[PDB]
Amino acid sequence: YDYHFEVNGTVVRHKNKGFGYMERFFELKESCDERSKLSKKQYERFNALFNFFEKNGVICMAKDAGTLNTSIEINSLAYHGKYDVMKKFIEEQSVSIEDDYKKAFFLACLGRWEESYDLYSNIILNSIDESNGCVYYLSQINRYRIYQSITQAVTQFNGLGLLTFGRHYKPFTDEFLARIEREMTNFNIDDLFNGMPFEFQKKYKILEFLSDNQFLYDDTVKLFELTNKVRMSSDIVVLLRLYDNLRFLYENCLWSVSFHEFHQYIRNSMSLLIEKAEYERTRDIDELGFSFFGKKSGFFMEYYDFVNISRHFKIDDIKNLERSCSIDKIRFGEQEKIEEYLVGIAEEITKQFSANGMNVVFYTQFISEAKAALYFAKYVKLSEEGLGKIVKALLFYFPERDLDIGKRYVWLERLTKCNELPKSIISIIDDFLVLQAEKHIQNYSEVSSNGLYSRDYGALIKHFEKNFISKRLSEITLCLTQDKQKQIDFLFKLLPLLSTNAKSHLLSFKNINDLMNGIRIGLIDEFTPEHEELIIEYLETRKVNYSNDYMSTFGIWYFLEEINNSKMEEFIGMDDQYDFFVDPENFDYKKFIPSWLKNYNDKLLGKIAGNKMKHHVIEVLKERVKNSNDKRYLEILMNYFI
Amino acid sequence: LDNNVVECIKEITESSRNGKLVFFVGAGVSTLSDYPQWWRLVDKYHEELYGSPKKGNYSSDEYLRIPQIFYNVKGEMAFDGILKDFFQVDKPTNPIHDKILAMNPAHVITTNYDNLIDTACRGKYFSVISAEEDVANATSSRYLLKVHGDFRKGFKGENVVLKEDDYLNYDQNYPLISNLMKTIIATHTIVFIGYGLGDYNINMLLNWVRKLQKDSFHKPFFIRTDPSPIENETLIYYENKGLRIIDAASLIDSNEYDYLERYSAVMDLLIESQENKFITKDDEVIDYIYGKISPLFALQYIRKIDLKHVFEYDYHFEVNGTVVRHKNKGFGYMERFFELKESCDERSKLSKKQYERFNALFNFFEKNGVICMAKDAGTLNTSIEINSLAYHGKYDVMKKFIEEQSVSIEDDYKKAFFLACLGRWEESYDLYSNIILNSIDESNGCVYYLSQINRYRIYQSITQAVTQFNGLGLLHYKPFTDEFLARIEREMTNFNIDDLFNGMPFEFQKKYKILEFLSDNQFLYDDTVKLFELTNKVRSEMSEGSYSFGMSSDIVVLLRLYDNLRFLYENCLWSVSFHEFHQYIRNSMSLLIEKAEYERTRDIDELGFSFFGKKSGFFMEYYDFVNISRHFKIDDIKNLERS
Amino acid sequence: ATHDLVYHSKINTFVWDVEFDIVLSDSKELNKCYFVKCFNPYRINGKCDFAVSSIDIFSEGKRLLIENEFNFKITKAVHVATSKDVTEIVLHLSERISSPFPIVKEVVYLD
Repeated sequence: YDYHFEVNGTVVRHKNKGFGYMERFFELKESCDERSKLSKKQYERFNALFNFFEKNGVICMAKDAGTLNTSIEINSLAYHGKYDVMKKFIEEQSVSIEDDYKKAFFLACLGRWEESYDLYSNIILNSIDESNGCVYYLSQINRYRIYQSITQAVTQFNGLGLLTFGRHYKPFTDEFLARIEREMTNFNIDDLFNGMPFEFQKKYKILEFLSDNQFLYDDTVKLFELTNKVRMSSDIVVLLRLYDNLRFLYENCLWSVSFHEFHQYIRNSMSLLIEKAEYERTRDIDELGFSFFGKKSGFFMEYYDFVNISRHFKIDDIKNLERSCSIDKIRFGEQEKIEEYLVGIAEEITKQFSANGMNVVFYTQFISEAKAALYFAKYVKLSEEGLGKIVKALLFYFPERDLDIGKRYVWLERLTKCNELPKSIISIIDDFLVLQAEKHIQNYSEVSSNGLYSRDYGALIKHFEKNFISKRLSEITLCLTQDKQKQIDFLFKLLPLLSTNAKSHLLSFKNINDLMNGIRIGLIDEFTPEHEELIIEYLETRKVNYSNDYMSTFGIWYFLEEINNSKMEEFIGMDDQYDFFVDPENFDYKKFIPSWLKNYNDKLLGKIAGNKMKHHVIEVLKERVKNSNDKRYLEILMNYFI
Repeated sequence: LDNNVVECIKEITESSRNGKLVFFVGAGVSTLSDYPQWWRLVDKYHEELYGSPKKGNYSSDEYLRIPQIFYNVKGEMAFDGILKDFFQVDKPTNPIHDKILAMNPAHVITTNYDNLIDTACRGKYFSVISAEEDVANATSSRYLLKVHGDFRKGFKGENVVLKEDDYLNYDQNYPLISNLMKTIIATHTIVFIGYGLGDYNINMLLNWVRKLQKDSFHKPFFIRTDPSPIENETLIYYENKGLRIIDAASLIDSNEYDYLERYSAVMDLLIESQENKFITKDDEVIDYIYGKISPLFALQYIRKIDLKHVFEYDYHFEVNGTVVRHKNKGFGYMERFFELKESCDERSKLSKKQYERFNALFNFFEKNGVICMAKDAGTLNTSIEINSLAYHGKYDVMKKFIEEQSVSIEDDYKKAFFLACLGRWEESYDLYSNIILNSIDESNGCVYYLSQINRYRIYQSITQAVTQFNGLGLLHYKPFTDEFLARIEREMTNFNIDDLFNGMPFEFQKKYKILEFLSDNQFLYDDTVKLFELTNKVRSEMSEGSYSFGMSSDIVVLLRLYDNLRFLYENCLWSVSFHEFHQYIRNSMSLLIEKAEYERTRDIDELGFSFFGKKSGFFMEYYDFVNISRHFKIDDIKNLERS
Repeated sequence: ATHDLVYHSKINTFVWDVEFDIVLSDSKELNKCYFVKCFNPYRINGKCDFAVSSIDIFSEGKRLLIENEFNFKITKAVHVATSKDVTEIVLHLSERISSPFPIVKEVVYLD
């Protein structure tokens, strides 16, 4: 406690009551005439200390401050996820014990926990001499952590989640589990530091907290400051402390980076930082000026922040970040390095799927990062080649058991929002849907969770490319027969993409139920007079009959100016919805209630917004908002009716 | 099993958990690894000296007389050559070595001259002492005391006690090692292994322990592994001489030529019983619960969460008052205790002292609000009540309470807290010093620790106030005696707060385990992480517009809040002074107010479920109001008014 | 126990832990089945465009093809987790709302 070392790279005297050795040292390093008064051994010791302080980013006192660069960089290969480099470095022969330690950490990071444990045991056995316990000690810690992880995996893997092939293959054998339990039957880590030689305890006092089960309590507690609503900056100090912690944990090859506590700390820090930035921006724009502040948030985030977000965030946390602190108004950083990261992770997932030699633990530890990365890749401008590679990896080589058709449709649609659709990805999507048609050949059925299917893809293509024609589907459907029905069903589900000849050919392959089924998916897009006559007959049958909601769709259809018939005025008398959708001028609005208002889509609400019953709906929305502060009612009022 | 054996096992386990176990490893353990015994060398010397062997004339003294004759006749080089020839082999370690190391002994004293017990430590660091100069360069605080001169320095015969003359001049040759052995034996708890009941070393040690006073030693344990079950008279005589004997025989039984199985059975029994707590009927359950609870009686109130630390993660404790089995494999004392609490009839099956201790435990659990388990939990109602005068804010009350003389040290501690919250920090420091000085007497020491922490806290408070509040708007009062500002400096200079708890009696570190968290910000992290997570969840429900018709999550937050405040105020602690606590309280209350405001308005509640019932509702009382007025700033109040 | 019940705002629906033994029209009796609703207001639909939320019905966890949507024959509701005939409340609540389907297992927010 002699000196306070502020995170920005400065020092200050705090409780030094003796000679100011820090000031003398920094004066000696500042000038050249200060040197040459010291012996050769002192000269080389000062040179080594200067090099160490340069590598550690310590500059000078706060009096001689001004424009501190504070540029961070981490040169640990495992951080950047260059897995091929770790794979090639593992097989290479190791020279010294430090290379063995780094190899053990790399093996642990790759899911080969067996070899990591054996290597740690061998390292502990070999090196016990000298005051280099700084390796030995750390080795023990890593080993213990690995063991903990191993047992946790077991009690999480063989206990639940039988969806994996077999009984999860039992990734670790039972004999090794018994040996693990035998070697660590009563190992206590809290007394590891005390038993080591007293000179080690004197020198390496700073490494004590590693043996504790919790060591991020101080930063997590200090995170409270960002919630201060009152009017260096605390964002700078918090972010720099986070970078310091990440650099220390990753550069020294410590396994404690793979625990839940660190992930929770990372998520809390990032979420609080983004919340503070957005709150400050919104308060400034509300108070200072509508566009004087520029309406752009000052929190720039870069490659390091993106990789941290990808690594340590789950899906729902990113969902919270986007719905509360929307990032579309946040500007990115260097897009090129982000593109390199994305192409690397896509290459990794492609290799993992293709080689078929998957490892369950690495599977679980990596696809979380993968899904986070692809989900967050929406906000980055990406070149055509990177887009093609990412789509190729995601559409085909992403395993079914984690990503289904519906969520893959989410990812792809979310990816191009700002990336557009050059010819390449339309070609690759056409290839994917052609392959899907091939696999439809039967006891086969697509599974989705969000109720979406492959047809959406074609619609999206038709949304972006109206004139595109898929020839391969035409070739498939020319040879198509009627023995197998599911394939032609998929063919009508992809009707617009086909050519006129294919459409005419399939038209030969197909009461009010038939018309309703065709119109639900939209095969008979037009309204032929025969269909209108069937409509009249069904309405007359209902009227002479006089409750599922099937006829209100017909009033909606007439409201869409798609039914050119004058007999809809004579079939009213039961439902207020039909009268409103056919004769709104004479309609009684006492029976009108806004429950159906939350069911129409953009086109219907836009059409009804400009139609002139507008005062009736405006007063209905007024009263509904007054009695209850429903988000949907106020939102629809603002976006459509104002 | 025999009751005395159970008692010995319990004492050995208790000593092992406290790091006060020392193993006296004999020569039979090294024999199990097929190490060449001494009698082989004796016979070889007999052969090389005379020319023929004879087993019949091999008494106890011959084992030392024959090598001495060989050394005195043939010389020294022949002795070293024979020793090198017969002791250069290397042998694998024993499972018994791993079993003894797995008990975590503080020191290991061995009379062997082998390397097996060393090469067995696997990843354990021991400072090996086998000579005279090695006791001065002890690099660590854990001793592997090879009493009889290991062969590390070489295979010469002058480095090990084998012949008779060396045994005669042992005290004159090895004073330091003998003194160290006797000190270790007097301090820690000794467990012998691999020794014959008639061996020379045991007899010498008994002769030495005879000279000691009748009391003032811990009777060493002797684990005997011999084919013949021991006799009653020999056992009683050796117990009278000062040993407690546990015999491997009469427990497992085997043939005459097998030795590994008996050692294995004894060590497996010890290791298995280490984690197990010997609980059979209700009396043991209540005794153990009282033993692990009673030190907490000094504090007025403790929060429910850190209870999970007292029981060593044996039972997850929820804020609402329910408990859930987490890492318990034994009798399940919580289940039986709850059954005893529910059923009045079974309370008559306990002895009077156990009945009184159970009554005290039940009262303590009722004050803490622990209700029952999760399955038996129905409609649980929790009241909020704090008995701190300073919390309510009737300053005349503790003014006229500090006016007069107190009656006990705890009363003085209350006076110190009241003075600290009354602004007279000088008198607060003076009376805290008076307390820590008037406390030379204590059966617990908790008051001493708490007073030291509070004194350091108020010291930092006055230092920060003096240093910062000088140009903040003061312009000068900063009123304190000039000598006082240097007295606090020189006095509270070397006093480090991180190592405070590490320097307290070994039982205090075992009983008041939770209080360590008071020395730092630790006592907030475990709760603030949950607060952040629940904040995120509640805001997600806020954004999606979902309405919950069951029980809301916010109650959990609320409970934690109140508990924290009570634990900080009923114990009269100055830690409520910092701004971290204020920020935490402010965040929790902002969350609660926002959630209540959102739950105030609904759409379908009236039409529909309203007939079934109505649980929704939120209310500010006295407590909420005082907390708002104390732990909030004006701008945040304006912000929440706007929101 | 109505803890499961979660009521939404943008769709005005219920989410329970129950299961339905629906009977289809024309005396077509069905086994246990359940509903799943997915809300998507940004769908770029075609000429047939009225609904924002897609409702799907699955029997035994398998997608059941829908041709005649005439399942106005009530059901016997069983609270899948605790297995209780919540059916009476099921009607109590379905007769009190205008939504065609009052209870779904969960609502998927694609928006």
